[PDB]
Amino acid sequence: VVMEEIIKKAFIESINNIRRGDKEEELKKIQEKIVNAKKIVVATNNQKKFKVIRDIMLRVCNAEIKMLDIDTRFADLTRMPALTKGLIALDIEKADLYIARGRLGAPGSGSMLVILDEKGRVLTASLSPSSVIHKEDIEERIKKELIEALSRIGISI
Amino acid sequence: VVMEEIIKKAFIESINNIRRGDKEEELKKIQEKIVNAKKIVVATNNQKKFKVIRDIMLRVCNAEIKMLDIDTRFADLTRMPALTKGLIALDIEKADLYIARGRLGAPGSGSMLVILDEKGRVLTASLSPSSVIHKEDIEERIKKELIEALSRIGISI
Amino acid sequence: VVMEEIIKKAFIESINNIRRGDKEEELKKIQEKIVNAKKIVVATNNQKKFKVIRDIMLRVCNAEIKMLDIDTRFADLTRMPALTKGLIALDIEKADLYIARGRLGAPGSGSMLVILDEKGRVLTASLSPSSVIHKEDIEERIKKELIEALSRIGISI
Amino acid sequence: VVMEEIIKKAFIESINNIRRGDKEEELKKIQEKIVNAKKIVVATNNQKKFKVIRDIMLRVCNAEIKMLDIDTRFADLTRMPALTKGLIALDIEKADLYIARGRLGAPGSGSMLVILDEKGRVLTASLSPSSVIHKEDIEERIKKELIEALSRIGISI
Repeated sequence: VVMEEIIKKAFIESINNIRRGDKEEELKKIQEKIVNAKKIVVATNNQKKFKVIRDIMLRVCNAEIKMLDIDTRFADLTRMPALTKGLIALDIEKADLYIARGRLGAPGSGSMLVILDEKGRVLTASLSPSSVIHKEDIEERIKKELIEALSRIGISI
Repeated sequence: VVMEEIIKKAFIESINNIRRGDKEEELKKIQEKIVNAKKIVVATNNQKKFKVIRDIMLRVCNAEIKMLDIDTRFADLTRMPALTKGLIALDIEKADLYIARGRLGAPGSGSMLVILDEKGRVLTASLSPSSVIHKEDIEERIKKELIEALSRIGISI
Repeated sequence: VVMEEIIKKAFIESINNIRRGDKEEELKKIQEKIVNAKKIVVATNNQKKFKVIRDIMLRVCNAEIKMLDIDTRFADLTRMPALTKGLIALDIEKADLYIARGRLGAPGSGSMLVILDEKGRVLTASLSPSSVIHKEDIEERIKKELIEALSRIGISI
Repeated sequence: VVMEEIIKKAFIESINNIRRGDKEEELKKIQEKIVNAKKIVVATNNQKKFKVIRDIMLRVCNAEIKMLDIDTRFADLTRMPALTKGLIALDIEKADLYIARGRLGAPGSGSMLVILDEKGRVLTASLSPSSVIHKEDIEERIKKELIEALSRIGISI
């Protein structure tokens, strides 16, 4: 059924104080939105990071997958750069799925990879430690982030 | 040495396109804010969950630690409930540090634990799968959330 | 062209410092979005307030106009309640246009009427003082808010 | 009497449905914060725009009034540029009051002047039509915006 209807029931449950965790139908919908996506925009300009994300997502959906034409480094001026990058992509690209990776919050907070639907809803996300504290090959780090973000909502790669 | 001056310089690196990841100085400030915290507000009404968070943070700070007087279940109507709870606590309680736990994003997106400073900046966070995807005792999960949120920015428990 | 391309151009102008205020085409896009809207959701339960908003918007578009099924008073816990109400409506109802009215910001900040498109972009808005500073019949107040929000982007009813 | 405590009472009124518009005490607090402000930061680099805002605030308060070291035009990549500018200033400058002016929402949506307190709360704001809709010397526009923003919360120039 439609996402708006699934969310409506959840909002009502919360209003009437019977909300007890996520529902099965909610997780299937998130899975369905990701899986049945036809267009994905990855909010990055770095071609390496894009390859990894693209190669991964090509295994779970049959979608046209695109990189961002403009420099999103300016999202690092906002409080949560990763969401900002995703919303930037939402504003300049028509798509079913937006995947953005950048800093979590304040300088020093490390990185977030986030996945948004066509309305900018946060479907899933994953975090990584600061590179100051724990340096790692960025190809393996993104690979692990994407894997967690997908597996935590029931999609296994 | 004040946070504002460090973030400024980080913002300048992004503006002039020389920003290449987080800095050591940035990490120390975040560590300082959390470690030297004297007043902490936990944006929850669940006394169990508060107990776990309080006990953990007392191992890293000598701080007066308080729970929220009001029901934050209404935050679950927003796009990112966990963050909303923190900003609610920020709005009605004076404190050095704010810790909030709730839904990540949309229904089904699992849970987020966040730590905010006195200006609502995002210092660090952690994520967990929905109990639908992975069941777990909520006391051990929350303990795991806080420890990761602390450890990913270099704070040992 | 599509909204996504118009915004892309504007963003490019700001990044590369050729942006000098809004463009004429950008203005037409917002107007077109309001006029050709086929489904409108008013984020309220107040049927009185709904009447005024519905009747006015029927003067500018031939659209299905709907009221919110749920209580949006809990948005008043957020930093900007009116926007929150729009985003709540956006989450649980499929529509071309979302119109929300509520508190601007902090308690005392007065009221905001905001209009959002299907992706939650802010197309236009208008404000009113707290009834503390200037009392007014709420039906004329809202009618006044809506007309200005429409007139400020060049739409006369 | 402290702002967090008045907001708590307001939040409680909204939660248990006793909230009936803004209260007198709330507006006095916003007035105090603005009038008794000791440090004000204007989120701009434009000395003309800074002059007007500074000139105006000097008639209502005796405050140190400062301009931003960095260019906040990149806030135009976010969904609500004026607010983003305010939060950029909040992140990199210690102050009692933050005044930001920029675009309201999407391209074409016109301009917003907003005033934030030291925790990033929206105290008051004003809007202007796009310069496409009504041309005006920007010095008179900003002056009219600020004056509208102050009088609507009860502060006269």
